[PDB]
Amino acid sequence: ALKADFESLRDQLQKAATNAKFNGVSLADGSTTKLSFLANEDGSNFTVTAQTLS
Amino acid sequence: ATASSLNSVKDSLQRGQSTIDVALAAGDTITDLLTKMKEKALAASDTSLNTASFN
Repeated sequence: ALKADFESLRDQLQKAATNAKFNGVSLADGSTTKLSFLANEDGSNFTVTAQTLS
Repeated sequence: ATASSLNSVKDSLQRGQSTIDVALAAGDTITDLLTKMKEKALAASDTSLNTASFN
């Protein structure tokens, strides 16, 4: 019984990691290494490194 | 005859000022579209947008 609940929690964990995304992009599912948001009018970026939770 | 001839010079100067006024009236909208184009490009540079926003 403990083994079955452990497997069910690991599957729910992978599902919740898959669903962590906003308008097709994410910093949690591991689909990308980083997202470069704007920092100034010249186009310099403010990098935010992705932190995979899968 | 010289004083009479000067009137054509004044007419040419006024015509040139009118032409430059038309060019500035076009330059207003050209600068505005250039500013909006820089806005669209600077927004498109972001990698967090999905493909539909970029399109």
